This record gives sequence, structure tokens and C-alpha cells, in this order.
Amino acid sequence: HISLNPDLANEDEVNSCDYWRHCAVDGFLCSCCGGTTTTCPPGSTPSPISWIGTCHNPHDGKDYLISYHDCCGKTACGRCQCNTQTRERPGYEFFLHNDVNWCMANENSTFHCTTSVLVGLAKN
Amino acid sequence: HISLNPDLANEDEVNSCDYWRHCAVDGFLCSCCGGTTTTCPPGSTPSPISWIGTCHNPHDGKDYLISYHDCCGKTACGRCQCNTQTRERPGYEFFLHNDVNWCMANENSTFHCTTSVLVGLA
Amino acid sequence: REVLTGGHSVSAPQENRIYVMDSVFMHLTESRVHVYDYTNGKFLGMVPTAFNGHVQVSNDGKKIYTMTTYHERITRGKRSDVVEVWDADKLTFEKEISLPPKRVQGLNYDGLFRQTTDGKFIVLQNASPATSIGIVDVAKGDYVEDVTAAAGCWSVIPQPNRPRSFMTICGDGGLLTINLGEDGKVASQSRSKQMFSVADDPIFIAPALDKDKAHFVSYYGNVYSADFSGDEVKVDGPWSLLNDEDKAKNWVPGGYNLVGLHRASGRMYVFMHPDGKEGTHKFPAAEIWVMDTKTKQRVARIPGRDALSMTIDQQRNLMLTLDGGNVNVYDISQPEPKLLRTIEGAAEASLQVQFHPVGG
Amino acid sequence: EVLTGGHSVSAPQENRIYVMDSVFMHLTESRVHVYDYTNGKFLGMVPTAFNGHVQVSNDGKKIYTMTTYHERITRGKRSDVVEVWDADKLTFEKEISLPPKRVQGLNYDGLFRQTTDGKFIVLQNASPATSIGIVDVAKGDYVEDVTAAAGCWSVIPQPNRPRSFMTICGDGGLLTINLGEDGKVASQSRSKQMFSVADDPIFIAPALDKDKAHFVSYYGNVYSADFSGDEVKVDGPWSLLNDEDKAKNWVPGGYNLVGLHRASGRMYVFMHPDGKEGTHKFPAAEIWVMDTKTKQRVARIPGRDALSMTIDQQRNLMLTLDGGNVNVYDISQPEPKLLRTIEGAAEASLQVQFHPVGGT
Repeated sequence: HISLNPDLANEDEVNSCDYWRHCAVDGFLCSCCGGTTTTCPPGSTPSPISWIGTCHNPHDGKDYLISYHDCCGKTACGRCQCNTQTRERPGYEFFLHNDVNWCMANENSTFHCTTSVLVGLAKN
Repeated sequence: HISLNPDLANEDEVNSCDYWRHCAVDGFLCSCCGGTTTTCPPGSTPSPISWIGTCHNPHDGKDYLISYHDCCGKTACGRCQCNTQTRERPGYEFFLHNDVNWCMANENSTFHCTTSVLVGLA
Repeated sequence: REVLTGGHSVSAPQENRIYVMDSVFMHLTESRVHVYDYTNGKFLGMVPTAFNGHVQVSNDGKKIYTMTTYHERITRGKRSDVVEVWDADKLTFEKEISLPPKRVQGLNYDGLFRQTTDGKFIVLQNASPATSIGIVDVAKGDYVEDVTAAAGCWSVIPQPNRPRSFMTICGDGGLLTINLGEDGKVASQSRSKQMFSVADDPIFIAPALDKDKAHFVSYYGNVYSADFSGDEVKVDGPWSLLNDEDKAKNWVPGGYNLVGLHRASGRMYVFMHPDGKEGTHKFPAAEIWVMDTKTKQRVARIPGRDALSMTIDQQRNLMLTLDGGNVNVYDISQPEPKLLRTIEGAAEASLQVQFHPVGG
Repeated sequence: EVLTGGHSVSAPQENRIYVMDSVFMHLTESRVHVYDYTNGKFLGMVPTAFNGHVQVSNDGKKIYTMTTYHERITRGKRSDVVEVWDADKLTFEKEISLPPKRVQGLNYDGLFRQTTDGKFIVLQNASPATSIGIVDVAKGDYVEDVTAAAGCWSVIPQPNRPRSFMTICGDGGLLTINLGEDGKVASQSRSKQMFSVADDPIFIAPALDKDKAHFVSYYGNVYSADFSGDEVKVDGPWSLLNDEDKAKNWVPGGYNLVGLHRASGRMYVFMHPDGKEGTHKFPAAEIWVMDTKTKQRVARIPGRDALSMTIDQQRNLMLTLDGGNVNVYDISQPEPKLLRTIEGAAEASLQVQFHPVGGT
């Protein structure tokens, strides 16, 4: 429960690169940028595409599928930069790769911030 | 006198905000930006207008008229930022004022760097 | 389980919000406005403002106005100077207003981008380098007037006691008053007598603005006033900020947006530093002095925290100060300001902070 | 005195390096910084808007950039472009329009390359579907999309052929593309599987010889693709690691993390200890120098927290780059010798390149 619901948790955490679900994040955490883990800061637009991966939840011991969507269309937030790389792979496994701008297909591709959206339990 | 000829001086002296002729400079010195005191870095364009003022030369004891031209049309150089204000005045004495972009009337107004051009004795 | 969504509004009420205009001088084509909650230091959002943006919030609190310059290819191509209207709560772009390609490019003094008291017109400074004041009709989304009467003058001081009137500081050391009609065109104008000597006692452009009068401080620590309780502005001064002990250590004002007025008390706040001399007028504050403008005497002095710019909120009795990167929040309900908090890293290179208007 | 423009870069071409500063904190104002590697002097710069990529023409006359504009930066129509700049004047000459899908990402060399003959720029697209774009530089045309490269990533030119290159595909093999004189695909071939994508993923950065390329893996293995004959022959793994290395979990890490000194067969690799899942972009604790013929390490030196490198075959040099600072090494002997460090060459760079000398 608590470990899956960042809006109820301590902001300091959620805003940390060590927060369990931020395990393959390259960019500024949206929750530090006037948004939350699952809401873009005002006036920035979610990416329809993202890199993906699983992260281990050390509270409940389960592995979860994460979609690392960006928020787009505003210039760089500049806050809470992370560069975590758990299970990240190069561009020949494109949807596991985080050295590309996942805003690339947005109406405006300027990168604002990135986040970690919980899809559900890892597939088994 | 050597104090009038920056290209003959040590670069460290000329690239300093305390160099005597840089007395009302707001911005990155062009001499740190791939240019010299009187040449824009490659691919940047001199401003046809500038703020102006006089600076005292403690090396020869004379006072000189300076034109604080910018180089324009490239993004910020970022090097050797100065903010000296000797005899600088607000915008109601506009051509003595250095809180405005003296690239404002260039074909491209993006500010690259600024310098201090020696006109003559005051 | 979760879906990332957009379309959200700023999370804190308008009354908590401040606007830190970050020039980002090292990368001045990516200037922006950072929105913060002054009560807790939380970052709330931002508005991109391209090259050397200016910003203000509409007097009714509903919109943010920016002024900026674009080029087709940034460092080449056709120039577009604009005002943009943005929603204040959604922080979204709504409208572009075309300006002639001469909007002032310069540091963020308040007086370069202002509005009439009634909020119906934006009033902005041009420099080509010839100076004039531009008028934008917000409702129509149009540039409607170019005040060439203001040639050789600089900056816009709105008159809070009239709906569409403002003053500018002219090359004669006097003030030009412009009264706009309901169409945004000049309806009348007047020129004051000389207030200050341009040569001998230059003033800082930043006003300490009351409802019916404005005070200005000089490079040498004098104070001048412009009373606009009538149609004709009456000017006076100097009186000195300095007593004999102050003069002995060469205290003078310094900064950018360096003064403010608390209207209910008449207290004027001024950034000061010792060892003044030619060239020190933009030095960071060693102290903030608190002056009683009625008695023309100092009542308090506090550490300045190297501040350069300030702003005042009248109704909550607050002062913000700004050192270029950090914002200090002060309670000014009593004559000695009380430091409440410091917001660190609010900007990389800001000389202007403003409160969200709450006064309607 | 008179301030003049129109000047050329002050140092000769053979002294020049190009530090691609992404300026990630302000990524819309990325730029190329031109330095003299012999003395650390800043020589000039090329603005590259949002997330620029850069290469120098093989003939050394021009700088090519790739970038994205929008009409109003954060809104308006997108223009993805290649720009041609004069190398000596650092001036813009020509824009070549690309479809709005050029790769936006970190500055790996293989995202923006050219054929050996210099006639075609070869660039990576992602919409997110991947394809390789071909630009005819002289004609200033986008010739077309190599959609055959879908599911592949990055461009490795074949230095032994005029207009051939390879790409790394999701099947763990290589796709070779041979262009006609028009820049369209004339033929192609696919290698057998070189590496297991699942079990031993390779870094995309090649250690490139004239007729072969070597690649290092996340676990410190080496693979090779030999293109000396009609079709590519693949092999590997061999390990970078001896028992002692394995015991301390030494693995490669970085971005442009390898290089080859072609005349000696020495391969340079950034390495760090305590390797595990998620450390593949860690800064270099050490640089290892491997003899690719004997498959033995011949030197190890401190890494200076480097992330990217580049090799100059004509002067026997290696540059390394930690994000901000550039280290210059003499690699004419098996142990590299550090000549100097250029501090503050960039705010956020993962790519440095020499100005080409010779190389026919």
C-alpha cells in the first residue's frame, strides 16, 4: 500500500533518486518540478511513449513494471536530476533505453521532466 | 604606451575585469571568447551602437573615451563575466547605461560577448 | 495502475505564489519565470520566456504576461518581439501579441514592463535605441499606441490612484505623465518641473510607490518625491537618507529593484552599503534600511544578505529580497523586518521577484 | 580602435577540438565549444539549439550540426535540420531539412556520422520507430530513410569502403548498408548473431579499425565484426578480465567509452570496479589499454572520472572527458601519458572530437 502510493509518502523520499520506482530514470523528477509522480507540472504535456522497465519494491518484495514517461513542451525543469540505470539497455533494445528524449514524438519535444509511472506487477 | 595596446599585453591582464579600460563593462569579455579586445569571436557581429564612457588609465595618467561595443548573433559566451559600473548611469542617460543589450539593433540581437574599444583621449 | 496526466493547475493558492524571473544570463535564450510558494519554498511551476524574458502578473491575478524575443532560428532569421498571455493557474500559453521589433532587451527592472492600474493595458519600454513607450490592449490582443512623447525618458511608474495613468523619468530630470484613454491611445500628458539633477544627483529608477506618490533614492543617498495626488505632479527633494555617522562611513544605496514602500506605515526600504564611491551603485546590500518617509529619518537597519532586488506585498506585510539566486522572505508588519525563511536556488540569475497580486 | 568581425579561428585546424556541450540544464541552448588542445585556449563556438549533435566533415573544411528548432521553441512547427558551418569562420552556410524525427538523445558518436568518402551524412532517426537518414551534403538533400534498419541503432561507417556503414540490430547482429552514388540503398546484408542481447549486451560505441570493429560488453567481454571481405564476419566473446579483475568485478562503463589506436591495435576502455546491474554508465575508475591481437591488457591508468573519449590516429592522442573537463593524453606508447587537463570546457558534454588531419 504505502510503498505504491507516492502522493501519501514523504516528499523528500519520493523526490530522491533512490526511491525504489525511480530505478531507470534519466532526467529531472517531475515531483520536484511542480508536478507529482503521476501528474505533469502545469502546462507540460505527457509523452504518449516512454522507456519501460521493472523495479524491485524493497517494502513488499515484489517487482513492478514502470513506464518512464516524460512531461514535455516546457524547458528544462532543472531540479532533482537522476541518472539511474537498473536494467537499462542500449538503443538496439529501444524501449529499455534512457539516453533518448522520450518526448521525441510530442507536439513539442522540448524535455521538461521525467517520471516513473507504476503499471502493475511485473509480468509472469 | 603599452597600456593602450592590449594585444601586446599579457592575456591574463587584459582578460581581467580590473583591466583599466573595462571600467563600465556588463557581460562576457570578447577577449576570453575566441576574439580579442577589438575583434569579435569568429561568427559574431559587432554592434553598430554601444554604451560609452571614459576610463582612467593609471599607467599613463590620462583619461580615455571608450565605446563598449558588443558582439552579437551567437549565444552567450559564458567566459570572463564582468559587471563594472564606473560612471554608469540609468536609462534616462541611455548611452551611459549598461543594463541593456547593446546588440538590440543588430540583425540578430542574441548577446555573445562585450568589449571596450578605445576611441581616444577624453 | 497509474496514468500520467496533464492539464493540472498550480497546487498552491494564488496568494502563496511568487514569481522569480530567471534571466539565466549564461544561457539567456532560455530565460524563464520560476513560480514558488513563499510560505514553504516549494517549486510550483514555470513559464519559459526565451531570450531575456520579462514578466508580470495581471492586476486581477488571472493571467501572467511575458515579453520576449524570438527568431526563426534563434541566432538567425526573422525577429519577433511579443507579449504573451498565459493562464496563471494552468501555466499555459493563450495568446501572442505582436510588438514592433524594439522591445527593451535588458535587465529586469520592474519599470520596463508594467500595466495600468485597471489592468486593461500593458505598458512597456522600447529601445531601438531611440526610446518610446508601447501600449498593448490586453482584451484586443493588439499593440495600440507608441508614445513617442517619451523619447529620451525611461521606465514606467504606474499611478495607483488612476485607472490608466503612468509616469516616466526623463532626460531633464523631470517626469512625463501619460494618461491613456479607454482605447489605450494617449488622452493627455503633462510634464513636471525638474525633480533631480541628472548630472549631480542621479536617481535610481526603481520607485518606492505609494497610492498617490512615489519616492526615489539617489546614487548619493538622497530622496526625491513625486506627488500625483493631483493631475499635475508636484516634485520635491532632496532629503538625505544619511545622518552624520552614516556619512562618515560613506553609506549609499545600491542594487537594482532596490527600494520598496509599505503603504500603510509609510516605511521605505532601501538596500545600502558602506564605502560608497563612483561605481558602487549596483553593489549588493550590506544592510536594509527602514526609513520613515513622514519624519524623513531612519527607524531600523538589518543585515542585507547581499540582496540586490526586493518587492513588497502590502496586504500580508511582506518583503522579499533576492541576491541573484536565493529569495529571502521577511515579515514587515512591524518596523524591524523579521526573516522568515530563505528559498535557496530559486534562480540562477534573477534580479526580479514579484508576488501574485491579491488586491484585485 | 574599431571592433571588427569576419575573423577566422586564431589557431590552426590541427590544434582544434570540438566539445559538444549539451547544456542539459538549458538544453535549448546547447552548443559546440572549440578549443585548442595544445594549450587549453577557447577558440570559439557554434550554437546548436535543442540537443545539438556535431561532426566535422572528413575533409576538415566544414562543421556539420544536427538540431531541432520550433517556431516558438516550446510551441509551433518543428524543424529538424542539418546545418553546414564553415570550420574556419564558424559561420552558418546552409540548412538541410530533415523529417521531424532526428534522434534526440545523448551525444554518442554513432548517431550522426558520414560515409568514408564524405559525400553523405548518415544519421539516426527515431519516431520512435528507428530508421537511418541519408543526407547528400553537396546537393543539400535528404535522400531517404533506410527503413531496413528498423529495430537497429547507430551508425558505424566502414573505413575501407566509400559509402558503406553498419548498424547494430536487436537480434544481436549487424546490418550492413551499401549506398549508391545517389545515396539510396544499393545493397545490404545481415551478419550472423554477434552477441546475446539478453545475456551479454554490448555498448554501442565501436573501437573502429579500417576493416574491423570491436565492441565491449556490459560484463567486460569483447566482440568483433570483421568487414575486410564481402560479408561481415563476427566473433567473440573474449574477456577483458583476468582472475584478479573478475574477483573485483571490474566492468566497462561510460558513453563514448572505447577507442582504437589503429596502427598498434591498442584498444582503450573505461573501467570501474564493483560492477553490477546498473553501473554501465559509471565514470572511469581506470582506463585500460588492451592489445587486441594478444587479447591482453598492456596498461592501466587512473580514469579521472572520465565518461567519453576519442582517439586521433594522426597525432597518436587520446582525449577523455568527464562531463566538464578534457584530459589530453599521448598514446604513442602502450602506457598513456597525461599532458594536461582543460578545465571547464563544457557544462554537460559527453562527446569530444578532434578536427581531422589527413586520414585519406
